[PDB]
Amino acid sequence: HRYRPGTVALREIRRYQKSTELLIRKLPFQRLVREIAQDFKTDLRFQSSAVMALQEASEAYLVALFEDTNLCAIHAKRVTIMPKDIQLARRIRGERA
Amino acid sequence: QRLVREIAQDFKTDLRFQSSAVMALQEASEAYLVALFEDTNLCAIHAKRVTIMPKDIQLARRIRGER
Amino acid sequence: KVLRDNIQGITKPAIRRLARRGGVKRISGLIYEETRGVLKVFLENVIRDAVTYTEHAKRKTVTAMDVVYALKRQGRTLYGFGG
Amino acid sequence: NIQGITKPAIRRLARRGGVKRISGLIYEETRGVLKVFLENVIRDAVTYTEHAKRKTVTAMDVVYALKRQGRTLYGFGG
Amino acid sequence: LAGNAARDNKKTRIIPRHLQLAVRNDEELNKLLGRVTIAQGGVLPNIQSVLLPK
DNA sequence: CGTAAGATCACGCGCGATATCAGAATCCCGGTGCCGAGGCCGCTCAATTGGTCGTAGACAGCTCTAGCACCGCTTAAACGCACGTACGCGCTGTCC
DNA sequence: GCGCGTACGTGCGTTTAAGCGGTGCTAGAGCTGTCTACGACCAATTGAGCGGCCTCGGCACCGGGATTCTGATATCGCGCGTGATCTTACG
Repeated sequence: HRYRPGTVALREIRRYQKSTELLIRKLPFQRLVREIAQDFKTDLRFQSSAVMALQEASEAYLVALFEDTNLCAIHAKRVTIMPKDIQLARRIRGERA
Repeated sequence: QRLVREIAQDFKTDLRFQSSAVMALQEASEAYLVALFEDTNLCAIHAKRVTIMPKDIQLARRIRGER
Repeated sequence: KVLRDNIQGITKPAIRRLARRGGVKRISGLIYEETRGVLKVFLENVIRDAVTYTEHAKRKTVTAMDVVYALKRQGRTLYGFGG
Repeated sequence: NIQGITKPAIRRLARRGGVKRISGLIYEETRGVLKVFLENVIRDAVTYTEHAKRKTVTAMDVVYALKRQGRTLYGFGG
Repeated sequence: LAGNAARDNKKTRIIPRHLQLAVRNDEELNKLLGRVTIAQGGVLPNIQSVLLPK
């Protein structure tokens, strides 16, 4: 049949919140990191452990940011996070100007 | 000053204060509160409202990482 | 002499004035007590830290430097009173 | 390159964050925030590496970079 | 607390997830580790009400 | 006697909760492999002790200065009420 | 977008404790002189943690079976609407 819109999302929330495995596949993330790093210095090497630490920190930060964003969107009587929500969150945090 | 004295009293009795210390405390308090109100107003605006309301303060303090 | 209910010394007009300096235009009635609570929390934390420093110092009087140290501890550094 | 952070991956992250409904422009905004965050952290990490006179960025350098930013990380020899 | 959690999850060796659970679930430890992200830690299960089905 | 209005029963239709199927979710359990965990043995390398020196710190005493307290005085600030008007809340249509 | 209820602003009136000044008392803060306890260090000693190398198993995996959960549907129930029968009133 069909699941009503908005149900499979709840299942996935239960699913992902119970595990801890990283959610971004490694290789694209690593290539992004190397691209970004290149702009500060040429011919640079990275310990895989360093890349893993970068990914850990980045994903944890993103999850926290989304938590705050969902909180904002709920406050705005909404259920769909929208860019303005992230902007408000970061602004209050003090990260964005 | 009276409020500060009371609060300190409950943390420890028989304390005296340099006036300058009280003034610094008041400055930091007013600055903190003004920033808090700024963030509250931001939240109020995001909620398509114009009157700041308590829940706005709680949201601001949550996002700030205050408890 | 005992001190009591000094939190209400933070009168409504004063909170309104602050909210004005914060850019607020229209103030809901319940905002005042919530603001009182927030101020009480913040003051409790700062005064706990400052009193701690004073205790270590073995002084019966709180010095501005104690306040400045406490504030810097809270990631809320203050200029204008030394340090 | 940056786009390699696939939209569904962003969805997965948000789900772990507790989000139920996601907008289109979100994905790109999240990409931007991630790019900035990485930029700051990697900048600091390189700086640390350079002062060490090493061509290989170490985990420890990442750790100090995160600690500077008030985003302390555990599990990599803190 | 981490061992407690691991027992609840019916495991014999403590893994990071257990540490994260013990830390975040406890109030005082969570406050202490206020600015710390634990590798392989995840988040505490939590769904906002309005998101729940009616 | 004959027609018109009102009450009550019978019958029909509409909205809500709750018995049923059914595909997807989730859990449990038999049997196997493994890489990590754990213990033992060597070996460096670290922790401890006899004993010395200046050094920091403690203590005691002399000086006194801002801290505190109270009184009178002055007045800007704080609190109560009429009202009406912008603001908040709730229902509804649309289509993104 | 529309409509309705109302929280609270300005303004007035009244009331009060917030600031200045004026005096008076004094607590502990601050700065000299005494006196003493202790931590770095060298020799020399001794022994513990780290790593290498063995060993063994808690748990992932597979596969299968058994137990639960939304989505759809239909019945019971309740409430609303209409026609038949009994009642009352008027003609």
